[PDB]
Amino acid sequence: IQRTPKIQVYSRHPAENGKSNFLNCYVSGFHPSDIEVDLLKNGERIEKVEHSDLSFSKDWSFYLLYYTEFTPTEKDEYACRVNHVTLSQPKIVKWDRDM
Amino acid sequence: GPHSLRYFVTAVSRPGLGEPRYMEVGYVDDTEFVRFDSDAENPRYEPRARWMEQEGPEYWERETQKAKGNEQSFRVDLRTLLGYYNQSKGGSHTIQVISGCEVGSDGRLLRGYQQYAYDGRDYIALNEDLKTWTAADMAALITKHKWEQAGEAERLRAYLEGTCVEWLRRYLKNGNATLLRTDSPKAHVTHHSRPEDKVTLRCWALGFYPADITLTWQLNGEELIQDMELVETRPAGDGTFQKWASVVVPLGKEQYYTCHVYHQGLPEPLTLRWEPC
Amino acid sequence: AIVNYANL
Repeated sequence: IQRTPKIQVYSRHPAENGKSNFLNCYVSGFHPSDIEVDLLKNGERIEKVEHSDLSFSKDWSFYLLYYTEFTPTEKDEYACRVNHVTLSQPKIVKWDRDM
Repeated sequence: GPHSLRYFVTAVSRPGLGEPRYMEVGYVDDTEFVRFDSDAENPRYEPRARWMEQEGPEYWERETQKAKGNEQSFRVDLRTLLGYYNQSKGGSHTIQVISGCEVGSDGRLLRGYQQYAYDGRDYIALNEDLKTWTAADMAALITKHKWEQAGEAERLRAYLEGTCVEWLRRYLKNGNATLLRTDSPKAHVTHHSRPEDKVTLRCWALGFYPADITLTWQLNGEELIQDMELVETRPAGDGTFQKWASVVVPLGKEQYYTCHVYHQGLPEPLTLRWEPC
Repeated sequence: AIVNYANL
């Protein structure tokens, strides 16, 4: 039985334009464990992206955190792109600073 | 107490690409403290918390060797399951196990765990009596029979009631951590205008640990207001967690809504509302 | 310290 990832994209701290912060993409509740995750800035893959080591939950689904340091501005658009065997197409989730 | 020591094990076959990926991760009180991963630069047991650096080289060597033995054993299991389920040699498959003990404040075992999954689905589990097995399907019935013959339940019970408990005691002493770690959430309400004289009230809880938490909105008091937006609890990335719950309310009525935050770190439940300006 | 697993 295969489970599609849940995805949240959000900042570590409340966003303030011009202030350094961390952008996270949390992927969880998926199975099997192989997964591809990119953080994007204005449609371009951010290269300095790190991720936590792979873990799993009591319901046997995996989860991990991808994250990068960034400095939000008014106009920069950020997103997370996820691919997994359960997805026909890569799933894109946009960052909304209020969420 | 109460405290727990648990191991989460993963073996993932990847035919055509080499031997299975094998991992063991240990948790004291839901905090990772040791990790083995066959895919690491050097496959060996590593401390994952500073207090574990105390353990000497013989510990690391012995646990690494067990991991290597376990790894070999799961390679065999992956093939066995292929036979049980009549699956092809070409597919990728996953075995997961959770093993460990939860002990009560009196230092006695509350529950022992030995639970297996195959491809993300329950396969077999040691019952609470620590004497009998629950097989999830006919394949697991084969395993159940083998283990009944080998007295596996009795071997595990000795591990869970004895060894596991004893190591937990040592690990707690290492960490100097007999009181559970907690960080209380800090909460606040944000205000977001919406079209046609409506308002989003979003109640945030930040910087809390562990992850377990409840947020509610109330009308006046005693309101279990149903249609909240809510996000799953999520890691902040610095070791703490975040969550929020929102309601949409009429402009000018924000002062009648109350957010409540329930968390084990708090001397008592937080109550808060939108603070105009 | 983790348990030594038996074969399935």
